[PDB]
Amino acid sequence: RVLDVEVYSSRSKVYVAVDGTTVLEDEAREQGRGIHVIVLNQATGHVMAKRVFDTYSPHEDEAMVLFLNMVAPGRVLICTVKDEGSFHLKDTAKALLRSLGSQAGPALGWRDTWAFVGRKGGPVFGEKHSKSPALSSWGDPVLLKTDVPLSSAEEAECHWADTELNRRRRRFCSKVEGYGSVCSCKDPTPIEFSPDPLPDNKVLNVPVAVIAGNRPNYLYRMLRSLLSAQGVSPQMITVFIDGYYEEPMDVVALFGLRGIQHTPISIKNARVSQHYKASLTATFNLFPEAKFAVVLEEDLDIAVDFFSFLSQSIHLLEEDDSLYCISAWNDQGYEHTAEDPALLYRVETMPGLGWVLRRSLYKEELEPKWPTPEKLWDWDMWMRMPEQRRGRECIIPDVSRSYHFGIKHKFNTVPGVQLRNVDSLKKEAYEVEVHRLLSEAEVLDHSKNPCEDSFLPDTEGHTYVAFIRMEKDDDFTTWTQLAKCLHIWDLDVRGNHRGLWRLFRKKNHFLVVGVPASPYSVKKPPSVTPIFLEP
Repeated sequence: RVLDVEVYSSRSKVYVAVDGTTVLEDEAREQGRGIHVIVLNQATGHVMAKRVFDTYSPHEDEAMVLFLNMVAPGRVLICTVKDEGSFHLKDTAKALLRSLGSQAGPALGWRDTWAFVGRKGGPVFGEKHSKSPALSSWGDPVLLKTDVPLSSAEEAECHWADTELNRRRRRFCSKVEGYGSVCSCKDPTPIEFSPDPLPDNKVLNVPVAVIAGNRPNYLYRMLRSLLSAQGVSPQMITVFIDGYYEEPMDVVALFGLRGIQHTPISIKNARVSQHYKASLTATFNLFPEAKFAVVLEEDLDIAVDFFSFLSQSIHLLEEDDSLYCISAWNDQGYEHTAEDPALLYRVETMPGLGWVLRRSLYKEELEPKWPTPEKLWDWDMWMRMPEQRRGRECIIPDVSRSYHFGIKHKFNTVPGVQLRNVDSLKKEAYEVEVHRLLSEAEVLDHSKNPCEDSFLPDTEGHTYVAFIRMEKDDDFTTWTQLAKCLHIWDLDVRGNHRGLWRLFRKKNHFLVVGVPASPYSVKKPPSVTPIFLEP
């Protein structure tokens, strides 16, 4: 029939009511400033999104404009100001509100109150406004009460061909708003992907555990890239959500994936750690014959050859018990220090960020001693500790096959890279390969300054070696400072194998050895005195 809509704009309180149900109320004293936005379905009046943009603060207006362009035309838009929404409201945002039929939106001023109910693409249903009389005053509070007539059930839905991909789309698009082209009537965005297959895929029956919280926009972005990776089996993917939030799971449903909701046992990083334990146990129970599990976080972009990389390297894990894991992530692999998308390293850490867990390691070693919910310990910090890692290493690529967007790291886009010399990553073979690399490496002059380009001969394709001061296995004094000035990862030590770091500078491979601590101190000529840097 007709919706009776109330929208209240005020210095200290904002609310919206639909047919007597208050679907928004905010009186918080330090939160909720700015332009609140509620989007209704124009045939039922259910809310499909709630937002608030603090346009008193810089750049929040751009986020508002963006969200609004992602709302399908036809939906009821509801705007109400709390306290102040004009100071950083730029002209682009004012222009869009004008385009939606608002007259007082585009002229909004300091501490004005403003309430608006309009359908995207006209007409407007109602508007109220109060101008502040003084810089130290607010506009009078303002209550807009208006009827919005409901659309037919048919005029509110896109009419797509009844492919039942499009049923999944419609189930999503009639509930959730703000996702843009995935719900556009003409030219909808694919929610199904045809990634090139992966011949002889040794990762085919390995479950993918997607670790998710309450950031459905992140999940949406990650899932698309995962499902675009050559070699994905969608039915092997399980999205584990820590909590019963609907919108993350509607996103799971949109792609037709399996999702598990989990009651959080809190708090802080203890809550995250217990979610990981719950998810890894569930993964191995859902797949009782699985020998490994891929662990992915919702804030990663998955490289197109992610499963190609895993498939070529997985046999290292089953064949070499001194390996802890395979990770897609190279902590030191920035765009200027990574180059070869086919090169692999061994590192004495556990990088996470797209990694492979051996079942036996989890069921036999890690699960029985997993930190109890009382410990505020990071799960990954805990697995890197000595009694968990027990000396083992992880396989990483020089060019990462994941990208962390969770808010300049090198991210591989080349399809189907054949990895070079995989079997020389086994424990003994890698040592031979390290020796063979240093016997061929051109020692640099160490009277130069390592932090500046002139330290390496302007060339490409060469492999160079430097030696730095490392008195004990604990002693990363020079390395840490070197890392800073090479503008690489610097905060904790990553990238070391028995006192060797491997990198690239100016497209030359660049070995670093800490002497005398490293067993590779042997390959240093006596003429050379190791470099030393200090804060």
